[PDB]
Amino acid sequence: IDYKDIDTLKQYITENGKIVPSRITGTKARYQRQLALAIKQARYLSLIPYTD
Amino acid sequence: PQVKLKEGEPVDVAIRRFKRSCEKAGVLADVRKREFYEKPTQERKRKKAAAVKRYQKKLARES
Amino acid sequence: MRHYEIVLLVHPDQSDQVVGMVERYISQIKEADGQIHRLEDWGRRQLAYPINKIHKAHYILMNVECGQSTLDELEELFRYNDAIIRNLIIRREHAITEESLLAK
Amino acid sequence: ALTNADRAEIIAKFARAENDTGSPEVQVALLTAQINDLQGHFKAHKHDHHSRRGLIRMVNQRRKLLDYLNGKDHERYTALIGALGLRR
Amino acid sequence: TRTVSEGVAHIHASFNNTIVTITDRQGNALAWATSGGQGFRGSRKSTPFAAQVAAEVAGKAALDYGLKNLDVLVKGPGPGRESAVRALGAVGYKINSITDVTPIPHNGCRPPKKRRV
RNA sequence: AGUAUGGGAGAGGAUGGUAGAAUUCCAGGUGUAGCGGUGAAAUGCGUAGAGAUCUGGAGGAAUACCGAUGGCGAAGGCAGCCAUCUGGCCUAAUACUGACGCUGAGGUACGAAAGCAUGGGGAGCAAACAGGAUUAGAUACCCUGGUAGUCCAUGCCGUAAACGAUGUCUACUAGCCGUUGGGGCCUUUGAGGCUUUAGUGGCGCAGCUAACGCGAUAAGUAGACCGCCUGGGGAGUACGGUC
Repeated sequence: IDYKDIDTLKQYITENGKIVPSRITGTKARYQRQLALAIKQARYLSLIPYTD
Repeated sequence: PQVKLKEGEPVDVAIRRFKRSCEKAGVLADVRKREFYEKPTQERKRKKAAAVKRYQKKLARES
Repeated sequence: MRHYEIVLLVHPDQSDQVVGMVERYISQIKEADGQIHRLEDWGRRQLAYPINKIHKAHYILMNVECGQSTLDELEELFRYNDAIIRNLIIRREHAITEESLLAK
Repeated sequence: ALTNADRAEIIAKFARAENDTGSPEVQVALLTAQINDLQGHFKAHKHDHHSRRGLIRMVNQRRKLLDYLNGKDHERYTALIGALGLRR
Repeated sequence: TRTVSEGVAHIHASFNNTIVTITDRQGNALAWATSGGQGFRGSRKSTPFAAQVAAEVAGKAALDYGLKNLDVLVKGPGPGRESAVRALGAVGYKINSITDVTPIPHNGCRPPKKRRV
């Protein structure tokens, strides 16, 4: 997963803007690490908000 | 959060909905945690006990 | 000779100059060495949060390959340019040339 | 650092036979090249202890291989240390 | 003097006191009330009853400014938040939204030491 | 036991830059009697305008959610993002060397926190200290302030319940259920199921143990080398010596 797939990124973000734990979505650990990294990169690029 | 209102939504029902939203968000838990400083040893002990409890719960629910 | 992916945010008041910026950057990279494997322009996008009281900006993406001196001078130019409000540089393995998502 | 071409050059020079990558001469030459290469790194990053541990491991391995070669054959040992410039 | 139709209500609730402030949009204050002002001195400041009476006082004062629909923002833990927002509706105002906006650090400054009572 | 070639995971280390939330202070706009604190209070702050709220600046320190009985490291330890330099580990098959090994008295390297030296920095917290409470007394626990210190550069110090209270290496000895990084196989279209390997957990047969318990990550069955013990105090103390 890359930081450009904004729709799939929002698929794993709550309404507050926080990352969803892997327990809730059943994601694998290797995919979850990449997902969190891409989410932080998108936050820095300001494609998605930090809070809210 | 941002609990907006329908035309027919009463104030009490709105407040109950807002309480539910805040409880789901769990902001007050983080506020409580921020109040006093906890030693890393205490944090590690608490997390270890929590992990033991979670594994016991999983074992009980499986069998 | 390494591969890099670069994302640049440009002030919309200076979007009329983006052609000069990209032409001089790519010209410098090429005359030094290496090639440009992708150039992309996402347009004038809205920002999730304002930066320096600015609510929209122009997004340019470049997939390039070059050397250390070129990377240093690109850092130099990006830092002391004023239309560039934010940049991200990522080392990559293998060359990416395909039409990326969200480029449209 | 060192590249595949650099390593292949040393292997070809010091090889004792065809496809010989396990000989003490080859191993000692490779370790010597790596040790001489890392000296530049440890001049600018003097407080990098975690990597210095691996450097000492390289040094000790080179010493053990040299002692084994000296035990097996004195002439090869002298020729190798002369070619590589080691003091012992 | 000035006429305003819509405004914001800020509730600062703590473990010791609750403050209700009525402002217009853009953040200029109109009226404010507190438990200490309406008696309830000392330990009594934290009871929901003081919160409700203070909220009623604040709403009554704002009705002189003459606004009907307000947006409610709640900041802080402590009792009397729900009591305060209920009292604001009881004055006959129309609440347009109600949000939770307590600030949360991203692992910032060190908190004070724990109490050994 | 080691070497070459392909692939993989990681808060491993050092240097530099950079992003967002929050605390404090400063200037300003709105606005007016309290705020803060406790078991209850008081010290303290405020009518030369506090607290609340809105906008804009300065500075320092730490990285919410992800986050895990998870990961990496010899141990001490290591968490925002990016680049540069760099160590180790896992995995497949060939090829190569041909015992090149294990342990290790002296020795040497690293080694939390507190502390020391020289020069910087200083938001928050806070030994010493001051004031207010409680108490028969309070020197403390509670409250309001607050210096060193905590941070950075360069060195010293060499100690911790530095703990798995379990030295390092090797081989063998029922099973059942998890989890992390790989390899292979089988279903049949994509998600599953069997194996094998290196880590990390929970039960448990035999065996062992004073008992508690351990039980392929042994405290079982054996081998190689090192360290240490010999009733409780006096005492990790005195004298001598090294640093």
